[PDB]
Amino acid sequence: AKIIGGFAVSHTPTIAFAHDANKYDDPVWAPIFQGFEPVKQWLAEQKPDVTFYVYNDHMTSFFEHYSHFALGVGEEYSPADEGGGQRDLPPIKGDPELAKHIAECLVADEFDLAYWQGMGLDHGAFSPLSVLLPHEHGWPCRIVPLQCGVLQHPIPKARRFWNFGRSLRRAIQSYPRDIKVAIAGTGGLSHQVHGERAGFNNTEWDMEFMERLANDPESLLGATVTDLAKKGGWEGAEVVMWLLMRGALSPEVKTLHQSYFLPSMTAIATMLFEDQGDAAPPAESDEALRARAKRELAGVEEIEGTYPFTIDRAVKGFRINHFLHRLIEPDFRKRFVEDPEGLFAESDLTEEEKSLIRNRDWIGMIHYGVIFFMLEKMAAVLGIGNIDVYAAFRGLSVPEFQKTR
Amino acid sequence: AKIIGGFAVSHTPTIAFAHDDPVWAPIFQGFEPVKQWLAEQKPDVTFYVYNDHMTSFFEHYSHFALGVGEEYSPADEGGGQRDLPPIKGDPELAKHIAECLVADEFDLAYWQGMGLDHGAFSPLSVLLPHEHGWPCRIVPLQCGVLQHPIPKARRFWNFGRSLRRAIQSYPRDIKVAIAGTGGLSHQVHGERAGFNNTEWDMEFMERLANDPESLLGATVTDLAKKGGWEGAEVVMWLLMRGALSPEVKTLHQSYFLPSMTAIATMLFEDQGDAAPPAESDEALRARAKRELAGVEEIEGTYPFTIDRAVKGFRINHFLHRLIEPDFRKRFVEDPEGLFAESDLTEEEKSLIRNRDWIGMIHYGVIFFMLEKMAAVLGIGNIDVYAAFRGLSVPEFQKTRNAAITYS
Ligand SMILES: O=C(O)c1cc(O)c(O)c(O)c1
Ligand SMILES: [Fe+3]
Ligand SMILES: [Fe+3]
Repeated sequence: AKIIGGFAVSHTPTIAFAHDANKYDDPVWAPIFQGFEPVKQWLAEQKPDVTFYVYNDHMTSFFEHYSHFALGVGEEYSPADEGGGQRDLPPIKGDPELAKHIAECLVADEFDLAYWQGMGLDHGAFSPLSVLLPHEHGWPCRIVPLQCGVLQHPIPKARRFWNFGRSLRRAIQSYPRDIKVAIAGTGGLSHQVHGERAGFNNTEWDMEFMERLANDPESLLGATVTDLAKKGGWEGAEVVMWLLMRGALSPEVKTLHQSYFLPSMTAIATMLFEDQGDAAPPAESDEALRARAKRELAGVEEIEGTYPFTIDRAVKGFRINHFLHRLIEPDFRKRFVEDPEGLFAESDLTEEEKSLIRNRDWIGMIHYGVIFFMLEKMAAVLGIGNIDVYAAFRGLSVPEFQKTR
Repeated sequence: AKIIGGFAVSHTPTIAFAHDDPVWAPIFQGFEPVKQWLAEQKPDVTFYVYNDHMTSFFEHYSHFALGVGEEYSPADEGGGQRDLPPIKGDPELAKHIAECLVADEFDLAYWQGMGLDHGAFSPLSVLLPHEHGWPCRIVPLQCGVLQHPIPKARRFWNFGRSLRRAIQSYPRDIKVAIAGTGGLSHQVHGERAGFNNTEWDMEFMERLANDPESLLGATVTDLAKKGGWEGAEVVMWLLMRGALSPEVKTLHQSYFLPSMTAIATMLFEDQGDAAPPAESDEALRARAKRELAGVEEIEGTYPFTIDRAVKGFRINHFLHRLIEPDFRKRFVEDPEGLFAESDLTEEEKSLIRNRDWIGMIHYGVIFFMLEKMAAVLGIGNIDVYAAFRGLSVPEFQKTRNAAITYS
């Protein structure tokens, strides 16, 4: 319920790479690292429970299917493979509950989202994180990653990133739980990493954009992709994610820190923002917001024989829904039947999940949090005609249940 | 550029799974009184609104996933690759619709090369002659109706409201049909599994056609209670109705409830426009192009727009698999055997084989696929940059404040 502040930081893989090579001591990289030191410190003192983390994936985990606002709702995240292997970093915990709360308020505010789990985080996330948080086995905090689809145009408008940040603030604030949340906007600043114009930077624009972001962010909201990429480089236009983190903060903020270094392709920059509360008590109340947020599933509880597939359910059921979803592959539905206890043994399903499938436990799996269309897959794959399932749901068997027409 | 009108139709899987009989015979040709209209009007494209049933959209799942690619094969739903011919898509129209939508502040998703499940194909091989190919091209709007929160009914409606005039402003004078696939009242889960309700179905069908704005307050509860949980997907129907005239003509209307799902059907015929729209079709086209207007004035810069992604897809998809240690190992060891197995045209092979960095960018490869390719080959980003600038690596490193290297 408590937004403590927000920070902005580049997510260049060079950060990740200078870190892993331990060039902390090296003449080029050394002062760039003390650039992060105030944010690193501020994070270790404030000790937020969760960092709501805004980044973009770089056609690693997001390519053939590519969304604008992709809220990670899973309980855990590992480093992606970007063609060199995963980096040596412990997985970092998610926060499905808060993700669920945010998901709800954001849809109430007519933002069309996407939800995702299981998939790695590429340099977009773990590059500056590996440097801002100690991780020699556990990350100090949890994350709710929002990956943004900023590479494939048309992408959302600048004003739309800002307005997302705005609703985002009040969702986070209205979360009825006593936690500290930090907000990160990552990417930028100036840089262009493709075509004959590769190499482009613009320190003048970088410094203008940051002071405006800090002290007059509504002034940026009219900026087109063309504006932002003419001043900032094509890939520099990803700084709209900075606009979103800024939109999640108090109108006025205390800029505790700013740093800037431009050794190579990327203007490596860092801002820390201290949140300053709400001046006036806001136009919708915390409780009215919580109301309007689950207004769509208000009363849904009193419809029994009904297990709505919401995010908590989806997370609870993620392992088994994913295993049963893998039936659409040929060599998986084929050993689903030729070697179940071999497919089971190499799985990461709990024993309870194996036996639920084993028993052909139809309403058991629905109860557990298995979505039916995964069963619809299982029944067809095991040859079991679909309305054997609908019968076992209600208690009846095929012939007695059949009676309705 | 002109919408001929929409058809609502259940995308029940048993319409197809078995079918391709005295009980189905009445619905079966309760289907052709919209089939007629598909054959005599012959729309150039059909904007098809359905939902994937956790086949193609699952681990990463979105609310309005616009299909932007050129061909769509049937999705293997576990019951194997259903024998149907690859239907064509419409990237040019898909691109244009995205721009109007994003300008009207609808957050989208884009996708390519993934199968359509029964939600599309099952009722398609039933409304459309699919002999050797399909009469029209398709723009598939895959909706995300299974995992709450999901967009409001209001939101579904307004999408269709934007969708309509996004299609009206498409500068090509072609004709577009609008499929509002889905429904009706059923429930295929829980022990409510078998719930139906037709004193609702009928009132829903009647109000959808003549007073649709009275459906813009139905919560999921109000919906799932009146129609079953999975029945609540009919907000998709509202989206489709969104894209048509405020006043319409019920050319047809089927119904008959066999097993689980109320198999309905509602042929609409678009009338004119109520009054001339508030924004002009030129003014819309301008506003949809405003974000990137003048981007061609930026030199050495190749925006990765939807057309570029479609153009670059095979080679971008192929380069993407470098993230798998098995693929990327063959890539290094026996590249030609990978090439031969691939579906890469002969120039796409050569671009990659020649390490032609600048060519790949010109062609449509997005940089971050090259960034991987560099790493796979144990060379770095700098080399790629230098190659773009047509400079040696030390001469390019000179243009930077410091000289670092990385992967
Ligand atoms: O070469 C770089 O500095 C660079 C590479 C990236 O892939 C990237 O996202 C970035 O922000 C910077
Ligand atoms: Fe990025
Ligand atoms: Fe459906």
